[PDB]
Amino acid sequence: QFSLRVEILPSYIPVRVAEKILFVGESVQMSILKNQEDTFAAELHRLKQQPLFSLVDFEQVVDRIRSTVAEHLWKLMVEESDLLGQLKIIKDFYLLGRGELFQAFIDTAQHMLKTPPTAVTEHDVNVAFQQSAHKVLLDDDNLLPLLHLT
Amino acid sequence: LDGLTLSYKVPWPVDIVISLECQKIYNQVFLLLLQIKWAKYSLDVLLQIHRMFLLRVKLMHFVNSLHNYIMTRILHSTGLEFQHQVEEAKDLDQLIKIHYRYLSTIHDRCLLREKVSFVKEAIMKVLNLALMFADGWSIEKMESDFKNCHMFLVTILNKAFPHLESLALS
Amino acid sequence: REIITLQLGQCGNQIGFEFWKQLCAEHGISPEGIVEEFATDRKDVFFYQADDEHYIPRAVLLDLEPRVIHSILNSPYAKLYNPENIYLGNNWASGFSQGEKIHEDIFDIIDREADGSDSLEGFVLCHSIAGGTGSGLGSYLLERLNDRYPKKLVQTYSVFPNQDEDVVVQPYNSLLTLKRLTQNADCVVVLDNTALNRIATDRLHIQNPSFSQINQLVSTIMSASTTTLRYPGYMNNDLIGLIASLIPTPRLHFLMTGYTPLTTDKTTVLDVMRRLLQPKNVMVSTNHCYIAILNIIQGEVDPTQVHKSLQRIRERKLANFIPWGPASIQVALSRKSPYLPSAHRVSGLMMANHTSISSLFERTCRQYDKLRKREAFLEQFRKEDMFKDNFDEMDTSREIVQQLIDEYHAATRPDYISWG
Amino acid sequence: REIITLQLGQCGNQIGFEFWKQLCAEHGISPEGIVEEFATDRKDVFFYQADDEHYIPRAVLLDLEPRVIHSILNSPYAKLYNPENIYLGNNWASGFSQGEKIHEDIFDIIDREADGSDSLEGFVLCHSIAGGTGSGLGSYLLERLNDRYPKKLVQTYSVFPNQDEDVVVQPYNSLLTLKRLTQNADCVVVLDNTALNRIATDRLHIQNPSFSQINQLVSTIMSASTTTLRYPGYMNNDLIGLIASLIPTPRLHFLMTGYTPLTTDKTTVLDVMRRLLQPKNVMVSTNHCYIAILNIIQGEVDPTQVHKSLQRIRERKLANFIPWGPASIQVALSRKSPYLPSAHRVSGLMMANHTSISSLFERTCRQYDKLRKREAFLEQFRKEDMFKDNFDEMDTSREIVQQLIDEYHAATRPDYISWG
Repeated sequence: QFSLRVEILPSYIPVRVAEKILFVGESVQMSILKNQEDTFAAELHRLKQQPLFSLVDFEQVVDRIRSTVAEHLWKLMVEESDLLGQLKIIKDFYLLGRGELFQAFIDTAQHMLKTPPTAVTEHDVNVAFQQSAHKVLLDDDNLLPLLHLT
Repeated sequence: LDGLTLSYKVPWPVDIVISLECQKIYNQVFLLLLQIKWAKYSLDVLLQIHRMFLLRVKLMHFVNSLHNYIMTRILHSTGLEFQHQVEEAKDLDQLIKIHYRYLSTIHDRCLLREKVSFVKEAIMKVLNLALMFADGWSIEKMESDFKNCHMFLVTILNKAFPHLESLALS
Repeated sequence: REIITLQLGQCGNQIGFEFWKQLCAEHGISPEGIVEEFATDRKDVFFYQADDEHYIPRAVLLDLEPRVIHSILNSPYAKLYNPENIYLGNNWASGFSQGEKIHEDIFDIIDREADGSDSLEGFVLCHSIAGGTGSGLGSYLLERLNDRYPKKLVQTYSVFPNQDEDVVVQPYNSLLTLKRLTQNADCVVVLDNTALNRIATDRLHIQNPSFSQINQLVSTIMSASTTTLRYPGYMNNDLIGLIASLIPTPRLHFLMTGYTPLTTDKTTVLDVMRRLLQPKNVMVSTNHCYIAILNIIQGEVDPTQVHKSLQRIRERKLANFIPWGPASIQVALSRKSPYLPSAHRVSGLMMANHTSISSLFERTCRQYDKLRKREAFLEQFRKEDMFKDNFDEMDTSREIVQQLIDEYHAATRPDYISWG
Repeated sequence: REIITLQLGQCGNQIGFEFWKQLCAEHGISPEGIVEEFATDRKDVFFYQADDEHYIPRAVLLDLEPRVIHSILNSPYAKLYNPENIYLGNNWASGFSQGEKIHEDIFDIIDREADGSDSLEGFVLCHSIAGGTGSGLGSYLLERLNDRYPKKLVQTYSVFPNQDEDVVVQPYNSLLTLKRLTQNADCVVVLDNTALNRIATDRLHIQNPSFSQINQLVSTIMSASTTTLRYPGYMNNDLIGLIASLIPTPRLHFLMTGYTPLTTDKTTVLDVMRRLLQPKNVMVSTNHCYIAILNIIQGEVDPTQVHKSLQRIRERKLANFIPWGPASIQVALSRKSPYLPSAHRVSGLMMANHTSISSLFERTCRQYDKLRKREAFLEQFRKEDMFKDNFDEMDTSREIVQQLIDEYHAATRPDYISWG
């Protein structure tokens, strides 16, 4: 329900600057809450007093607010909710980065994945994948309830 | 066989929380728990002749496993959560909400509300075996019913909602 | 429900002394029997509670040609055990014949505590197999107690002597005791001096003062075997309810021990149930199999993990059993006490019916069979010969214990449906 | 899956002792088998996991007339290897005849660890060719293991003795071993005492204490040959999938070694492959050609460079091969461990099937042929002559190893598509 309307967009305002407007809006809807709300208001209040529309000032002020919101949202994501561990788990199981487990799962569950599909086969391949997870005994805590077979 | 209605006295500053329809739910879980304690103690107080002992362990394990399911797995998990939830009460109304969200889920995990004549009646009719076998102290006609009713219980419960697999092993 | 301990013999009085002292420290009790100054625990089950300050335990001490009972008397704890009930050879027959003459007064000592107490669950015997004065007298007292109390039950905390094999009549003495126990004991918990000694050499450097230090190991087992009755709980607060799953048949009533932190001086329940099934933690020295296994854990135990842990033990299969029973391993939980060290915060014990104790019975039967062929120590003392001229109670005991060995291996067989 | 190692003989027990010590230091293991405070690795294949994290190797130590095995026992690491499986002449026939009488108990020692494992994968033997007690017993055990485990595989880390040629019956002993290995070993990795000694004189000034220092070279090869199995990831996780590329014929299963930093006390992948193909880094002493080449690198290796490196080595043509097979060199990658020195940050090894090892086989065949015409050491000992009166197992071994030599040179020929 939040998107550009290209037909209503004024022609002197380009699409790129409005994309930056969209990004800062979607981010603040979804920061570092250091209250430049009134100072950027004081920037935008000053920009209201100017008679004549200048684009490069309008580009400069939104890209200032564009970078400040994206510099935080990086820092919150990569450090508090570390992405490097998440991308490792994706490669380990979607892209077969775990070789001992996925070879043992093919070895242990060979016949029951060979057999044709039917509504009860789903629980059977999950407990064998769960057995395959403990067949390769390397097992920490949780790591497992974020993945299942469908 | 199913009576013994229990009540208690509540003062007015507590009367709004422990309501009158609350006592009945507590009495319900009390009645079913007493029947489980009955079967468990009735097969315990005593100590093809010794062939009765095979049926004894084959039934005593089942009733003991059901008791170990209900009390430990339900009547102690949600209670341990419930104390840690009532110690952070900050409001008149959400105390009623956190209490009712203990009652209406402990009445669902212990299968007593719905699916009674579909699942719960099987546990009842096999508790009747723990009565009948306890009195006599026909033997071959007991295992033909017992293997059938136990396999009926597993082949009815096999539809598993997901928490019944904690007892589905046996 | 209260229990009265019939500690008898020198070794049995030693282990009963240490067991009651451990429970004095574990409960809120001082050495005088007066309440501890710091003091949830129900002390009524093992200690007679009065408005008298001395909470006197229900301890029956029997002395026969007493030496160590005087050492028991000159203790700071002598005012604790005061039910005023201590009454004045190395052969089984000498101990039996000495017990027969004083049976009425020691039984009146039994009667007085049975009258004073509310309801007596059972009589606990700190029995010493082949213990000189302890054996013989313990067998005779065991034979009297079931006749006088037929509804009631008798447990035996038997310290079965294996010291790498001094008593030259030790297989004869032990042989007669095991017949009396197999017919006249409802339950027996077995312990081995060699196994406790090997555990002593494992955990410490103690070799020469073996008995004095093994007393503490025996007392840890004896305390933790009754903790679930001692401290209030949702289940297993009665002994006959606790020991019911372990004994599936009246003949095989012998129970093995083990303790997960043998060096109990965090750990999850998966790990402690796993450690319990390893043979180093076991304190006991053709296919063979358990008949029924039980475990009790005391400490900072999470309750959501226990079903996954039961499934993990089921997956790992560290305990192999194929009995005639369909019996399963059972999980139980208790509370660790306050005021004592909570070191090894999670700490556990097992009791189990296992067919390997038939080998330990067969060992002293083999020693007896060799000694019986040699007749090197028939003793021929006038007590021994005038008591048994026929010497056929040894043969009756041999056929009864041979029935027991065959019963154990028949329990291993698929056909305990046939008579063992 | 899990792999049980059958170290036998004095020299083989030395190298197995050192191999498990290097895996103790390399993995997170103490001399007592306990994990340490300082320490993601598939430990299970090479180490049994006990309850209290005592990672004990599945080592089977066989002693025959033991001297160095007592020296193995008085070590700080004696608690690390405790599966409790050590059971009590310089001729092959003496070793065989001594192994035959104790085969049942040493095989029960095999059976117990086979029961302990979930799935068994292979038996890797620290075998000593012509090693007195080690030879003979190793060939007999090799013959028993494939019969009892027909689906299973056997690898042999043979230390093939070349000491510039004391054992006067060494060609006879080695000759019999090679027949037993050619029919009854799925894989063999070959090592040479002269080649390791020349490398010792190259990298250091060590000449006289040759064996003690060459133990470390052998152990570096033995550890790095299994690193890709021991560590996680999808780089050849099991043994047999690695094995199949190295061995392309049932008869030719002998594998040569090499190590890029012989002085392992930055370097790119192009450099380490080019250094590896040179003959100084090789540890082994008509056209001749490889049949199949493989390499494994462990360290700070850039990933995008490896295809440029594979093409660059191919254009260099430092390794010349024209086999009947279409086989190519394959570059594999693994991770260097933490906690140990990361000196020579990039460091690698090769395993390959080469026809040059047939010359080293032919050398001891030539020594045997000369000794067999002379009959100077038939030994004529009553063990030797009563064991082989015909002395025809040497002639069967000669015709089998001559088939092996002819098969190697036929693999050099363009028509090993036909019979060798």
